[PDB]
Amino acid sequence: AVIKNADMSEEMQADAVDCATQALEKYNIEKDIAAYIKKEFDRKHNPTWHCIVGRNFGSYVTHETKHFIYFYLGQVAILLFK
Amino acid sequence: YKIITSYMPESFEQDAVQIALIAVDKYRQLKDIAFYIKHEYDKKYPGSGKATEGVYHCIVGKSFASAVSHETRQFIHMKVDTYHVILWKSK
Repeated sequence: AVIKNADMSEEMQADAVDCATQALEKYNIEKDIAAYIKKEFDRKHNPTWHCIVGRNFGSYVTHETKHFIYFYLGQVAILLFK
Repeated sequence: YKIITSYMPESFEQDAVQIALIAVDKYRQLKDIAFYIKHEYDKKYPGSGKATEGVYHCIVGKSFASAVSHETRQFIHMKVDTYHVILWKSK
C-alpha cells in the first residue's frame, strides 16, 4: 500500500494500510472492497470514520478531527478521514 | 445534467442541482469543481453550530464507488456532464 499525503492518526492509518489486504483478498469489486474494508475498520478502530476507496474521483472538503490522508495501494487508492 | 440518487428535501435537492449545474458550467477540474461545490452549497444550508455535527462531501470524477449508512435523508449523489458527483452529510 502507498500514500499521497497524510495528517491522521498514523497508528490507525498504518494499521489499516496493511489490514485492508484482508478485504482486498476477501472482496472482489471496488464497491464491495471498500465496504469490506470500512466495516473492518469500523469494528476495529471506532464507530466514527469515513473512507472512499478506488480511483478516478476527486475531493476537496473539510476533514474530521484527527484523520486525513490519501493512502493508496497499487493505484487503487483510499481517501481516509475520521 | 442528470441525477442518479438523492435522499433529501426536494427544494434542497433542486437548489443543489442548480448550484452544481452552475459550478460544473463554471469550474474545470475535479478539485476545482469539488471546492466550488463544497463552498457554495454551505450558504443555502443553515449551518447549525449546535451539538449536531455535519459536513459536505465532494466526489467529482469518472468512476469510484461507495456504499455507506450515511445521514438519514441527507445525501445526494448524482452523475452529470460525464462526471459523477457525490455529496453527503458527515455521519
